[PDB]
Amino acid sequence: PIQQLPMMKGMGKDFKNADYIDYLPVNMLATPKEILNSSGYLRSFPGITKRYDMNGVSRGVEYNTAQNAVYRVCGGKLYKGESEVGDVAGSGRVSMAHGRTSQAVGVNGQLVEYRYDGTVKTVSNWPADSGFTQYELGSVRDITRLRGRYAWSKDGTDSWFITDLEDESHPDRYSAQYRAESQPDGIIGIGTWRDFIVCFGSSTIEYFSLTGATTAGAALYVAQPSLMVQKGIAGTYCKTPFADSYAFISHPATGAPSVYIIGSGQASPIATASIEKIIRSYTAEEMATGVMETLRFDSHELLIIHLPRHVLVYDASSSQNGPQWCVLKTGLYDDVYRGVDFMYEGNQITCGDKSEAVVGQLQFDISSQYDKQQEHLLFTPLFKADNARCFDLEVESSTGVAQYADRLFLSATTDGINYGREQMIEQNEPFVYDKRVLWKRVGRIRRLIGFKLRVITKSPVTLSGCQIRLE
Amino acid sequence: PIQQLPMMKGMGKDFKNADYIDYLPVNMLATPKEILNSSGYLRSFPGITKRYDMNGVSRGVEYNTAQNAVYRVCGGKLYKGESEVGDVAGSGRVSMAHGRTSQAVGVNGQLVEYRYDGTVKTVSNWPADSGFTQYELGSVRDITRLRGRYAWSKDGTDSWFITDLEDESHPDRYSAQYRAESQPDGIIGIGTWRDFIVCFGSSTIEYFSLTGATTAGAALYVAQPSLMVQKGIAGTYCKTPFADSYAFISHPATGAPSVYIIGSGQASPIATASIEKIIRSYTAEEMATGVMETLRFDSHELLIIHLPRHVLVYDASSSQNGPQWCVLKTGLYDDVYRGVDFMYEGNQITCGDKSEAVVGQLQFDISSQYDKQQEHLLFTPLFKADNARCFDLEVESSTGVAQYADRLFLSATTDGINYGREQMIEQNEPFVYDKRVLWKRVGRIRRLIGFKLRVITKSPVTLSGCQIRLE
Amino acid sequence: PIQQLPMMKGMGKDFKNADYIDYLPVNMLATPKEILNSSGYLRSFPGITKRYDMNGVSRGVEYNTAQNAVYRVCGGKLYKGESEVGDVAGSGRVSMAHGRTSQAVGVNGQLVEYRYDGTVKTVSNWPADSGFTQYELGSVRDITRLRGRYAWSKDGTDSWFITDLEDESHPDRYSAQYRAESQPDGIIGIGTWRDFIVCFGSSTIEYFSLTGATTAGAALYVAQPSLMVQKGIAGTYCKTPFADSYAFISHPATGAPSVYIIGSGQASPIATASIEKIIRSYTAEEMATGVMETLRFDSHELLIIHLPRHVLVYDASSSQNGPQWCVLKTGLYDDVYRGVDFMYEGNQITCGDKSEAVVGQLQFDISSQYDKQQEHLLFTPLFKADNARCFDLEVESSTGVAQYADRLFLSATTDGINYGREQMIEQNEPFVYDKRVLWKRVGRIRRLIGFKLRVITKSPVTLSGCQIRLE
Amino acid sequence: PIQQLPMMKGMGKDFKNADYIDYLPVNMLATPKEILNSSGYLRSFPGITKRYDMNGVSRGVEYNTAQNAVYRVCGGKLYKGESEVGDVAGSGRVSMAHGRTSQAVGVNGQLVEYRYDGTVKTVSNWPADSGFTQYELGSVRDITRLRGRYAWSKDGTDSWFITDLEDESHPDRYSAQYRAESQPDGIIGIGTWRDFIVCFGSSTIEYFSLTGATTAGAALYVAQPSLMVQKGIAGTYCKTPFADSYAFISHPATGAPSVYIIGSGQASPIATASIEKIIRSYTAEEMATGVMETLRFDSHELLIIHLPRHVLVYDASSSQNGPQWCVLKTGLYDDVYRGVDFMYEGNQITCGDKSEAVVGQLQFDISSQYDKQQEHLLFTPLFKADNARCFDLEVESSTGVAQYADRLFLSATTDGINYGREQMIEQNEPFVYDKRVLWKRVGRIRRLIGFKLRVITKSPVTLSGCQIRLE
Repeated sequence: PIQQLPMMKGMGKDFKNADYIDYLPVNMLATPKEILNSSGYLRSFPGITKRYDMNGVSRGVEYNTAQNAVYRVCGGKLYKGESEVGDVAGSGRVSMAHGRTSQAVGVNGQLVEYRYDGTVKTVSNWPADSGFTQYELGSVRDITRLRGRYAWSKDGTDSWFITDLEDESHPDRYSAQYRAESQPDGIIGIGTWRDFIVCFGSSTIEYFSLTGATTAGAALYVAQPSLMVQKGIAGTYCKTPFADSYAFISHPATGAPSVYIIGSGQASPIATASIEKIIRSYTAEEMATGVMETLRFDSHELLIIHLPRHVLVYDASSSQNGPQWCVLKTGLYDDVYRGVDFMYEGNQITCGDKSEAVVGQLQFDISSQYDKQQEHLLFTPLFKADNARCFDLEVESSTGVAQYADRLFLSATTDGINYGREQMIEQNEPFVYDKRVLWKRVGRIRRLIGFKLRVITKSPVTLSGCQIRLE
Repeated sequence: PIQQLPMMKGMGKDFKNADYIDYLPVNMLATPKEILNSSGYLRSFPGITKRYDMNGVSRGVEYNTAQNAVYRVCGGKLYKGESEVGDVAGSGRVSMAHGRTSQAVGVNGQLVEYRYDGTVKTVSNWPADSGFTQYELGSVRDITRLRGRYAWSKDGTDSWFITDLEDESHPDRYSAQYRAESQPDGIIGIGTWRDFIVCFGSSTIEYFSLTGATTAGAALYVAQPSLMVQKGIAGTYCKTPFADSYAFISHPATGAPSVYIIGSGQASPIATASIEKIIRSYTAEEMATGVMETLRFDSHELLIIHLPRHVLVYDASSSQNGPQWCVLKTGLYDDVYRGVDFMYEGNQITCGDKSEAVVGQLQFDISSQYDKQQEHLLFTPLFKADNARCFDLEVESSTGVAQYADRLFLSATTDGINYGREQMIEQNEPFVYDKRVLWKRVGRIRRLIGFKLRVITKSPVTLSGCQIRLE
Repeated sequence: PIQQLPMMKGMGKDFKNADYIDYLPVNMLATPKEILNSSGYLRSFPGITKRYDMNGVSRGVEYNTAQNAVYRVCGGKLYKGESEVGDVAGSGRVSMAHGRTSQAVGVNGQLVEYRYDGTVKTVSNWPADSGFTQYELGSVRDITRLRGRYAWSKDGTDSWFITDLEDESHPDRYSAQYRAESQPDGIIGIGTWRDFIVCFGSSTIEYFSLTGATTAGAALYVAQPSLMVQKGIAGTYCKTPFADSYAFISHPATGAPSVYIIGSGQASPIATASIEKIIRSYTAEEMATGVMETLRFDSHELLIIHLPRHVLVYDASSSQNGPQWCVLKTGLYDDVYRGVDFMYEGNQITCGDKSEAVVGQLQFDISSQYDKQQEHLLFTPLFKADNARCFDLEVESSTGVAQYADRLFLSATTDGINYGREQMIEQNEPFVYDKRVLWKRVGRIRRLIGFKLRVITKSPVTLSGCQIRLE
Repeated sequence: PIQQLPMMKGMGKDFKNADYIDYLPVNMLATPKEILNSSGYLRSFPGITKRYDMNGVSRGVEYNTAQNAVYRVCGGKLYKGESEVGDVAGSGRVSMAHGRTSQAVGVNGQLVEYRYDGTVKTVSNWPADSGFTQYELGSVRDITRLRGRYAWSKDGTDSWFITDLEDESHPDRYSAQYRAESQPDGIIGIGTWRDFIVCFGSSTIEYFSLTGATTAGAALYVAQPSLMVQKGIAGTYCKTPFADSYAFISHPATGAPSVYIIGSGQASPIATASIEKIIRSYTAEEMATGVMETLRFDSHELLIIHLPRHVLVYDASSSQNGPQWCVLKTGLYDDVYRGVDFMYEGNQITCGDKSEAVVGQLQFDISSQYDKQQEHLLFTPLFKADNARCFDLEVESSTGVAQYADRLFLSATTDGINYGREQMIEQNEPFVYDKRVLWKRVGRIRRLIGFKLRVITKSPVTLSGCQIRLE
């Protein structure tokens, strides 16, 4: 009796409250693909190699379509590709946008626009000598671009302003200010969906479209409430354009936070119970500091969430059985993944660094992050096999590329929390394309059994078809 | 052969009229998840531990997003989070709402607005010195906030008034009064769905939307009869926003009451026959005093209904086989649950109280309510097993987190009403994570059998995979 | 135990990064059709036979529906059918359009019209002697014709222009210039979908429809934000009208490139993981030069993509079990397919070339390309058949038509990368319609096996129903 | 083992290029009906009996609904029923339409209207004396009727004209000219769908609807952009209203030709690979002259296509397993079918002729065509049954009506191209209604086998339930 044991998502116990949680694979992505008796394998997340040296840590990224180039806010500078372009003050995540003639950064309550010629302007109210209207331009929270205009949200005042058409450095001459107003308050995030300006408050999401009215003083944008979503975002960067709408993290004004994808007037959950427990473990502070990103490679459509202790990745392409949430980490003791600000340009994916003044290029035939080996985990769900002796635990591993004959630590838990001794069995060998990763004699299963299957490598780990002989 | 006994929802006979009623789990919530040969388990409701001491029993709660904090009315005082920020009259349940400028409370037929600057105002007619209209303001029943306007309902006269845009303490200058008028009577409750003011009468629910009219005296709301729901609500607090619309308890004006949810112009019942009987056991009084509310955590989307003698919790996330109701109680003798007015703030769910001037914070590690142990029940449906001779009653109980090796009273019934002897079996023990809760020799089924499985603990109870060996 | 081995798509490993990839048939198209316990066969791509001598390598092709002919810009000359009708500058791929009065070619930023009466004009601004507007006509990127207007995109400036209705040599008198305006940049290509002008930038695709305005100065086209797709195309020639919309290769401005088909406001991916890896192997240069075409014959709806080192054909009529991709090549050492710019005229399909000044006509009873024998490759997915001996490896081939008894090399791999001994079996014989191609004794699968099944011929190859006896 | 062999569609090989092709039944229609263990039978196409003697071969047919009679243009005269009502000069197929006052024929580039009072008029420009508009009424290609107006096209110009409402012999006084205009060219055919004038060009099909405008000079018809099909037609007679939309043969401008049905802005292919190969067997000419028509009898929904060498019938009522194409022919040696221009009147279906100056009436109780015996084929798909030793080939035939005991040539192929020895089994008998057509001993299958089952009679042939015994 040969039984296949899935490894795309484990199952275990929480020793702090005795609940049943899922074990998420670490540094691995599930690729659904019929290889041999498997219908899907697991691939190690690609490794990072140093590419450029920047001024400091990474603070923002954006693919400027106008110049067809990637802009990075790394430290106290601003970069077009490799070359520095300007100086940016501040010490954290800064919003980014770009238009026909400039690249704008929202930072320090300011909208600072670096023009391609070399001059740096700042958004300010029109000079008083003009007869043009004046507004209380407070602190800039989030900026975005639509139809040749910069749209930015005032810090916690439910109001957003659009810049002038023929002067991006000043608001519109006559009508520039708009209110969401279908709510008590909140303007935490701003973005552009398709042709609507989307304003994510707390417990509300609003859509604004152009009126087309040309008379002076008339409002150009009109709120569309037929698209109103009754849920807000946790922080300014807890929003992202994922598939055809926005994936966001919900705000505690509407119950426990979760991860959602905007539909058509409604938001649908993406998080699982374990993911929601992970999110609830954070406070509203350090919940508001979370970041969200996307990648697209090898038909992998990944959405990443960075939180001060966990980097979670949700693969939209491998969730036919339910959401497939994996974890990313650096080192061997659950540190936070250093990669952040992933942008694909040319034919390479590049990322910033959370701790060092470098920029890496996410190479594929390795698994080490900046020449440092990493740790991969693959947990098997618990199952009841009372009084069953087990033998011949096999895993089909794609071998051949390795700088060393890397081993694997196999161990088995009998309660879901506590694991037994780790046996070392080789799973890769340099230029050996047939390896047969196998353990002959596993023990007897008293009540429960689950397997850990840990790997430490500098090389890619491809694993599929974990099978067991239960007799 | 082995047979798996469901525990989420049992069967029994009601001896008042010899009917077939349902037995609902007490203090247990059904969490649907494939653990091992189970596809779902049952977990104790999180315990309540003391957080704050207040002036009296809770009377109303809201999440002021303008001040991003939980506002609570305990006793005669008003609290913004923890600190007292006002005083409230009366002793019954009060309505709550909030806006940019103030936090409004509906109490004693008045709309009392506590402004954030420290001034307490009350909604009243404009002074006769104005050139503005005088409306016949009656007693305020329910209030809501929308688009920077407080909308309140006159007492039992079908009429509802909206406040003025720039003076919130007075009705609108020219058009502040509106009527349902597709009805003989009823303004029992008022709410805001998406941007529609929703007026719940008895035997009707009406939707009003902003007209956009600008001329003086023109109506600022128009009824949308395409969305009318032909069913009312029993009391003023017999409705809450559940999924994307409201869930309410229907009025005796449209047949026997039960729990409904607005669809799109229609209502779909949620209560099963047993919940319907429980509701029918109350008069129109003690039903108009019911208080509904919502809660959400770990994907659990609970709708909680407090009546004078019951607390019924409907889990929408685990209703794949039909509506899943459970009973919440305090003590060992079906005394009504003490927690009330749950709101999620920061990263914790805080709840008021019904009998003492305390506020608790819903700890998940424990199951005791203010250091008091609680009785948990789990009934198994009756089945016909003539001459079966059962053996090996097993339950997979998640153990490990406990303060004492708490036991479990297992008992069996043969007619569905009276239960036999209770045997104590250790269902848990501190710091052991492999227990095998099991009773070897169950009796012989003559005609019918059912099981009770009662637990009294200060620690969480997690039960799954109930099975028997029927031979 | 007779087992059937699918041929339409094999499986192997990429030894560079040790990841599982698909193996696609070389010069073989899968036709789904019930034949003999198979339901589908594999037929070689039609051969190319000399038709015409042209000026040089082909640069563009179109079907003049006005003249009911085929216009081919080969080398520096322009040919209507076989006879030269004009002279063309430049050396790269040129845009082509045609109308009731002329045939326009976009080349070197110019819109040169060759009219049917023997006159050559160039699109240019109106003479200043008139009062008609002078636009900033820059460099023409890509051109099209719709509703009696030549519309062309200005290179690198997000703007496009339409010619006048009464003189195709000049832009419109008053309203000739339009802008996408929903994007910081990108005007990579233009086209006509049904009656909309489609503008493909990077990260956006916009649709314009005629307003019907009559007065001067009013815009004659308005955008359609309802039909806009949030995805750009990589290159100017990376789009082709496939089924009822355009299939295109996306832009690095939206992540990794891949092949899409437009639906209604969204693009449905068509490439698989192996195709995406193949595309990513190129850079933005050598990606912006990929040329896409559409063929149609014998219920085959092919989409052909020419890249510097890959000619990938997607068969939309045989993609029931997932996308069906194959590869076309010339020679025996993975050189690129030489045919390009396929067009159906009369009852024959003609093709240009990439290396010689020739034009061929795609005969159906040969597989040779210009009297040169070609290499045809099939593949079988790896399967795990431990300790199993293979016998009677039989393949069904429709023989009879050949000028030689062509042989077939059969070989097997045990790891997916390195293939072993190649045995030659006579797979065809002239004027013999019953051959029974099979290999009696195959070896013993220790762990894995996969078969190569390579054919070199100057005659058509048909194969289906590969089966083994596994015992 | 008794195996049932389908007969409605065989399989074989094409010895020209060794490709698998369908074998379509000849002179046989597949009627889906549960007879007995068969669920469908095959009935010979009804024979033609002489009805009338006319001037020459038929050049047109129509059902004048105003006159309630069939108008046939045969030879050099126009016939109403069996009577002569005018002269038409020409040789090719003519277009026909009719109205309250006339029967119009498009012939020799002229719209000749034969009025029911006996006067022959011709559509031409208004006499110059009146102030009405003068148009460039060139040659006439396709004509039709709508709302009492004759609509015809101009040869190879994209323009088409409607006649005046009151004087049909002249175009409309003020607005009579319109253009398809959404295409470089193509006005190949005209027709009327429901209230829309349909213009089928090459590469586009356009729909025009009445505006109802009243002021002089205002356009009466406006294009409908939502109903446009991006597919052309090959010839002017390669279209016909089939069920509720148009059936047509595509043009070379949009790929290889195939048979399509108009949906809603899209065309759904109806031809198979074999039919498409047959279609490209012809040139652009010899396909421009194909004539499509429709037949409706016995719940049979036939779409008939006449070409120089084929007559293909697609039955839409018997296409539950894909398209059901069959072939009609005259004589015994693939001579093309002689019947043409079918029209049902009274209780009889009447057809003209392709070679003779006669008209027949499709008698159902015979299969002879003008008292000439006809040949019916019924091929069976190839199947592999290596070493089968088949016996007991039984065909269920409905006998009884015949003038002679017509026999049956049964033969078997072993390679799909070449058929072997033919045996004569007596298939019918006069007034014997219970026959059991059966052949006891059939051979031993080496690799492949298929059957021919050819019949030559003058009486109807009904064959169903072909079964064999394999052992």
